[PDB]
Amino acid sequence: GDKICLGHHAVSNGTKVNTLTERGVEVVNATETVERTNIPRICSKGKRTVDLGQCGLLGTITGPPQCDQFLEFSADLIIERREGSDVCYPGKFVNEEALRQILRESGGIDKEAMGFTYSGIRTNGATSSCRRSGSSFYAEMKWLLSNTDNAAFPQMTKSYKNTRKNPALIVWGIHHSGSTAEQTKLYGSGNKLVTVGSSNYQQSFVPSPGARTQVNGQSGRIDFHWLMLNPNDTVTFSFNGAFIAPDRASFLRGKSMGIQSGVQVDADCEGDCYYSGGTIISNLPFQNIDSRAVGKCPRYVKQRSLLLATGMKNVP
Amino acid sequence: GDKICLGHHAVSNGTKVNTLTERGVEVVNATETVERTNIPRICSKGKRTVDLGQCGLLGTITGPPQCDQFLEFSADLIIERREGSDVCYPGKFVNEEALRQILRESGGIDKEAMGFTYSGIRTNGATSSCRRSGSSFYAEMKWLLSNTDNAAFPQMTKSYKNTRKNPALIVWGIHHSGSTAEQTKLYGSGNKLVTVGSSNYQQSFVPSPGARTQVNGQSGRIDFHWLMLNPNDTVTFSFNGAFIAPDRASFLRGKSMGIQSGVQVDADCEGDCYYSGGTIISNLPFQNIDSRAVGKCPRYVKQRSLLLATGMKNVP
Amino acid sequence: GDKICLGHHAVSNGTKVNTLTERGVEVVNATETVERTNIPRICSKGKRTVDLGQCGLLGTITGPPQCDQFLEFSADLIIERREGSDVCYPGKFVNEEALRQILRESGGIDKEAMGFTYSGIRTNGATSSCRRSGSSFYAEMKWLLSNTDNAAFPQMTKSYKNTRKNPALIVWGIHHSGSTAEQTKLYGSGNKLVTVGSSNYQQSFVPSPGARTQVNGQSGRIDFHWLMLNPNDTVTFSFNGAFIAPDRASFLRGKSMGIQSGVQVDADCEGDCYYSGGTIISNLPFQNIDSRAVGKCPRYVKQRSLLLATGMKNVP
Amino acid sequence: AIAGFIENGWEGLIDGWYGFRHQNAQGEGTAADYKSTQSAIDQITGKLNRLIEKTNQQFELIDNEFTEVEKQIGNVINWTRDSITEVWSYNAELLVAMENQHTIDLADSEMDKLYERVKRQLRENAEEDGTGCFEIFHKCDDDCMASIRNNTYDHSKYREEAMQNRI
Amino acid sequence: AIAGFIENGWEGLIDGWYGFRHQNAQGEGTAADYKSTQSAIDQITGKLNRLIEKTNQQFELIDNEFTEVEKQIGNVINWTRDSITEVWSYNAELLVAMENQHTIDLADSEMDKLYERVKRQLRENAEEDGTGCFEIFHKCDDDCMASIRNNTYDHSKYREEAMQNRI
Amino acid sequence: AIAGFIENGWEGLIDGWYGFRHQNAQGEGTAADYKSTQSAIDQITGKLNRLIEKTNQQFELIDNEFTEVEKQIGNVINWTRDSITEVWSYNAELLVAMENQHTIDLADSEMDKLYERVKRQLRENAEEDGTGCFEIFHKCDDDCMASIRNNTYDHSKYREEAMQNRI
Ligand SMILES: *[C@@H]1O[C@H](CO)[C@@H](O[C@@H]2O[C@H](CO)[C@@H](O[C@@H]3O[C@H](CO)[C@@H](O)[C@H](O)[C@@H]3O)[C@H](O)[C@H]2NC(C)=O)[C@H](O)[C@H]1NC(C)=O
Ligand SMILES: *[C@@H]1O[C@H](CO)[C@@H](O[C@@H]2O[C@H](CO)[C@@H](O[C@@H]3O[C@H](CO)[C@@H](O)[C@H](O)[C@@H]3O)[C@H](O)[C@H]2NC(C)=O)[C@H](O)[C@H]1NC(C)=O
Ligand SMILES: *[C@@H]1O[C@H](CO)[C@@H](O[C@@H]2O[C@H](CO)[C@@H](O[C@@H]3O[C@H](CO)[C@@H](O)[C@H](O)[C@@H]3O)[C@H](O)[C@H]2NC(C)=O)[C@H](O)[C@H]1NC(C)=O
Ligand SMILES: *[C@@H]1O[C@H](CO)[C@@H](O)[C@H](O)[C@H]1NC(C)=O
Ligand SMILES: *[C@@H]1O[C@H](CO)[C@@H](O)[C@H](O)[C@H]1NC(C)=O
Ligand SMILES: *[C@@H]1O[C@H](CO)[C@@H](O)[C@H](O)[C@H]1NC(C)=O
Ligand SMILES: *[C@@H]1O[C@H](CO)[C@@H](O)[C@H](O)[C@H]1NC(C)=O
Ligand SMILES: *[C@@H]1O[C@H](CO)[C@@H](O)[C@H](O)[C@H]1NC(C)=O
Repeated sequence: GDKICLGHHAVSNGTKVNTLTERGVEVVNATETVERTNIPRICSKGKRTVDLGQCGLLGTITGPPQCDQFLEFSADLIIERREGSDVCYPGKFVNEEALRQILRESGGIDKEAMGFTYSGIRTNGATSSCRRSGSSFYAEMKWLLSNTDNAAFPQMTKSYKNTRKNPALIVWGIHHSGSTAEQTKLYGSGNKLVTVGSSNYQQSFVPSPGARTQVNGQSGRIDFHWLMLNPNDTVTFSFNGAFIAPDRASFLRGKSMGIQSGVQVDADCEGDCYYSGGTIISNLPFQNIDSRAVGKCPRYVKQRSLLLATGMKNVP
Repeated sequence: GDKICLGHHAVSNGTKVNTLTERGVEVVNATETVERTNIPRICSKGKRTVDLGQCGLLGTITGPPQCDQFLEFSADLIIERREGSDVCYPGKFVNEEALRQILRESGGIDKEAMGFTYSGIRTNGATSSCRRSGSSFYAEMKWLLSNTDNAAFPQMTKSYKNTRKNPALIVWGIHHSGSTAEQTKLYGSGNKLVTVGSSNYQQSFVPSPGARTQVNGQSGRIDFHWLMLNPNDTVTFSFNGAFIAPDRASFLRGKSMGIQSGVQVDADCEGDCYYSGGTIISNLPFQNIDSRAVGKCPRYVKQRSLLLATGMKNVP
Repeated sequence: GDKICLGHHAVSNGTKVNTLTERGVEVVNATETVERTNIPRICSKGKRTVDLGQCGLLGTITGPPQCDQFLEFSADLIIERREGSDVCYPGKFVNEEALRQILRESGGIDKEAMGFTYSGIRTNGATSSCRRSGSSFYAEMKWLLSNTDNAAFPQMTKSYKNTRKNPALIVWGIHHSGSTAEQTKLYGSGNKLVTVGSSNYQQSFVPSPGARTQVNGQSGRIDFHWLMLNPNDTVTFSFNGAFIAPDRASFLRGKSMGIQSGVQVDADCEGDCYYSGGTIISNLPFQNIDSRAVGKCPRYVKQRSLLLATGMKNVP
Repeated sequence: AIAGFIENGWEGLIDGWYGFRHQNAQGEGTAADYKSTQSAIDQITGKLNRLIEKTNQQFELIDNEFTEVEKQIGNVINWTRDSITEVWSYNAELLVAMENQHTIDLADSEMDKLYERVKRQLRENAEEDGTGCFEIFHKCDDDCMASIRNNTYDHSKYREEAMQNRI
Repeated sequence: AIAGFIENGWEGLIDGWYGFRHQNAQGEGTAADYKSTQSAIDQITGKLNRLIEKTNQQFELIDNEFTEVEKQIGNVINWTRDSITEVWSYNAELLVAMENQHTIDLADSEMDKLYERVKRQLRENAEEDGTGCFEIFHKCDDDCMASIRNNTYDHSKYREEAMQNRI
Repeated sequence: AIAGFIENGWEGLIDGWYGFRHQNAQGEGTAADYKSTQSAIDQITGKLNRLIEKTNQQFELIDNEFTEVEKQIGNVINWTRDSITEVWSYNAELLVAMENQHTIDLADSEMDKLYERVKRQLRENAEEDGTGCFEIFHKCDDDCMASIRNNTYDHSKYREEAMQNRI
């Protein structure tokens, strides 16, 4: 008897997948859905890229020696590194991380002089912790001392209008001396106040002199503070010592992204999702590599693998 | 041969939809799932509604001139506007936004006198920045000066118990004068402290006098601070100048919602999901209008449109 | 005619469930998916468990009387209670909740002496608010007074290196006296500063003396502050009064979890998801008991019940 | 000449979703079938009731358009909100995709159920032509066509005759 | 008289999900079919294993019942948590709805598969009655009914006789 | 001896997903069927296009690996992120499970559709053997097997002969 049979294909090596109803049912074919594959490099093709290396991001605004190349840097992609430091003379920024988040998407910075000038004080405060050709200081700032040791410090006001169309990033410092003796040697006796107001912003600052742990030969510290000054607004600085004054305001250039990483740049490969270990190049919807990956990324998931079937049940 | 056929309907103009397996398969009918339609007005039917206009929300507690109508306002729906200002004499609240979030769901406020009285000082501090019929001040507060110019300022303590059953909102101010000369003209020489403790709360305040940018004729600033005083607890205010004292405590009435908007009220239409551009009236599960919409809302999504099929495949 | 019929089972009294297409279709059987069942006890079997009772968690670091049993406690599961208090002499921690979150997952604490010694001052500050056998103080701290009433307070520096391999938790206090008269009786005249620097951390402190509400007989307050001191780093304390000094640093033991609860421990039942009302023992994927439940938990959902079908349509 | 669902749909079937087209000596005719139509409509209406739900949860401003909140917390809020938007966007897309597949399949299935029902009431008195019709191997006047439609057709009445014409 | 799944279920089928009811001279009888029953049970058990999973992720307090955290961060936490609750509530609802539809359909499908299997082993020796039964056009004693159930029925043995009674 | 899909698959069918195995005097042969194959492939490819989408939303660092953010806000961020990870992990698992069920069923359904198509073009000239084949009750040479495959087989041509051999 003549007959015709209908059938479908099959193979000996089925791939196991999961369904609503069964774990490890075999299908003819399947494809991975969770990315595990990583390129151990920063794929920068098509993007202006700044590798800050020794230079801390916030340092680009104040300008310790490590950051000299980057005082007006310009970028699409910004890479911070572990060894980066924001300082030379010991100290830290208040609200540091917010400010980092601003600079990471800033496109870089452009610097304008604020035009302060000074009478009856010194301006060349310096220290062995910030060294270029011997003792020096933060490039974008001026360490104002009294005119001579112990001498009194003229009370002063200085202001600056932001005449541009974007907001201006303003930064200053409070010097906290290793002793009260050093505070007087530098700014003279009396207590010391520093007051800073725009219109949008009012705040105030007293130095806390006192012994601390010696960091880079230094027992003193510099508190850095900052604000955004709106277009046409003015910032005014009233003070009588312990003031580290800005020489230049900063302005944000455009748009960028910043990452933190421990691997080389590679301008020959292209990418859009990054993490500390490299770049994730992948069309898969999900990934199991790093939950803190940034850019335009597959969604991070707990599972190593989720196979998606791309053929029928295998019945061999 | 007689025959009977089974069939289904169809039309020439199918609607295209997406499925698990195919983009743009045609069906006989479909309905939108993502709301794009907006009523350019605040639909307030059935709700007591306060349009603060010129008056800043936080201003209802302190009472600059713009807020005179609203010192004891009462509402279900509260609308803030762009032009609203919390102040007359320049200054800002510390923790402002938290306090806004409290007032937005407060139902409004009811004001009780705290019953402070005063000896050997003045009470009628005033300024051209806060004007009613000529120079005046924040309605709910008292600007305490020294008796006579340069005169000394008696150290003082004043307290207030919350004898109600709900917590009481307490507010006070620190006056930061445009110079040290003005600070002495007002409260006399010497340094100046203001200390504020309930039991639940301890904090302290020094004025920072100094030049700032002139904001509506004023170089000075008033820092406003606040706390919640628990039922039966007492707040006590120790101070010797630069203190802007509360005359009245506030109490929250019930429940409300607050929005920020740029469009008219309309009591004739009804609604429950609002945003800056109007009200979203819709039974759809999703919307693509504004991610910050508030009330009881469809879920915000990225897509303009997601059609849901409401008939079969179209095979014409 | 002989015949054979195919059929399926059914019951009177089906269970109603929902589907994509229909509300309340009856099936032969179904099972709940949302947990509502609660064990009104903390199931601690297999876990070292500390019930802090009268003792506030942060109090384990400073050591008011209530916390004497727990100064070096050790645990897998830590239970806080409503009546717990961190203090004896009134006051609070700054950044309190962060510190609680650290101690809850700490495994408990181990205490090392910081080895401070003192010359030309007293050390036995005490108060009726902290009582053991009569007047006493925080066990882990030393209330430093001037050598005699009104007497001047030698300016001092004291430091401590963390020579262990983990970070050390350091705690100190600022005494805010009920008046300026009491501040002087205790530490003498003059203003008073306390400055605290590691390398990683710089901050400063002035006392605010002034009248406050009397809390357990006391008009004064103690501000507690803290930091993590990194391995090999030093913390240094410069100060001239109003300083409540640490005697011992703390170190975290291992891992734990902490809960807040109002019900008894039970070592005979076992569990891993807890809330204020008890323990939730359940294999169900979801729960409708408490949204703040912690541990390893079913996901909290709004609905009381979602039945999942475990048989076919019922057609009786 | 006349064809069924295996070929295509009927742009002219206007008072139903599913129906019958017959051909006999009295001519040609089309009638809608109510139960199968209503069954598909009820099922779709079920979905609508499920997906038109209005949320009962209220949300408030956490953010401010007029006076921006501090940057750190504002960025955390923005990231939280964006992540949530991803989730809802993915859910919405999936739901619609999934439901549409299901709506399509459900409607096919209802046509299927009607055809296999008719096949069974015709027993041995007809054959499948392969376009979704049956060749009936006997004379079926308008009343006999109506009895198939309202499910009263008795196959034994026409059997001996039909069985014969198939041989 | 007896009927099958197209009409309704069998409240009396007690030792299986799917089964056979027969009618012959020796009388009436009902037996469960093990493989189709167990296949539906295995499949449902598969779902249970998937949806009874216990999460391995641990969460800790971010908030405090006894001493409230600062308002701003407390509101942000509350909004984050509420948004997450919406998500899980929607997911839970959808999952159950979707799985129930699938459970129902799966069970139908298993009945379907059993019926179309039997139809095929009976070949030309029987006809569909339209309630889910077969009229067998020959005498089928208890042993012959048992051979259909355990899939050993040989249609050629009964063919010439059955073919004839259908004519 | 030859069998179809009801028993098992064909490890030897290499140039298609679905196919025909025939047996006649000229011998044995296997050919793939293009349309049913391509229909299943298109449908799967549809899923791939849907699930290979690349998100367009950008996310930035909210956190810092080198210098840890304050503990309170860091814990809130970590809890928010962990909750989100739960959601995506659950979604991913469900999606794949759900799609795989659907892929399996879809492929069965396409085999089903091909078999029931063939059954209908063979009309009264063949019978179902129960393994996925048809016993054809007439001589079908290589060309006649090819006409069934490309859907040109005219059943009336072979009817009178076939009808007879099955009676
Ligand atoms: C088993 O399944 C895999 C995955 O579905 C099959 O491989 C896939 O084959 C398609 C067919 O073209 C590939 O498409 C390609 O897309 C890229 C996207 O940019 C394009 O550049 C290529 O030109 C092409 O159009 C697809 O990417 C490929 N995927 C993978 C991961 O290999 C495979 O063929 C199947 N195996 C068998 C035996 O059927
Ligand atoms: C194509 O599909 C749409 C949407 O499914 C059909 O319109 C809908 O028809 C239903 C059936 O009555 C309407 O129900 C009504 O709801 C309102 C609102 O509460 C109620 O007040 C009415 O009494 C009634 O119950 C439904 O609203 C309506 N939806 C829309 C968006 O128009 C439409 O008729 C379909 N077109 C065809 C040709 O079938
Ligand atoms: C209707 O449905 C319920 C729920 O699906 C059926 O009860 C369930 O039956 C299974 C089968 O044994 C139980 O498995 C058990 O697991 C536990 C613990 O892992 C083990 O100790 C037991 O010995 C057993 O293997 C399952 O737990 C059980 N679930 C519940 C909530 O009771 C029920 O039997 C069905 N009813 C009818 C009338 O069919
Ligand atoms: C800002 O600019 C406008 C004109 O450009 C001027 O009228 C206004 O007074 C300015 N304000 C300040 C504070 O300079
Ligand atoms: C609060 O007031 C009540 C009077 O109702 C009083 O008995 C009690 O002493 C007060 N609270 C405290 C802690 O003293
Ligand atoms: C937060 O989001 C809005 C748009 O969603 C944007 O205009 C705003 O500046 C964002 N804020 C920050 C701090 O990035
Ligand atoms: C947060 O939620 C709880 C209940 O979910 C409520 O009791 C509490 O007051 C809320 N917190 C704030 C800060 O509004
Ligand atoms: C946040 O997460 C990372 C791992 O994701 C961990 O190393 C870090 O310590 C966490 N932060 C806190 C504050 O627990």
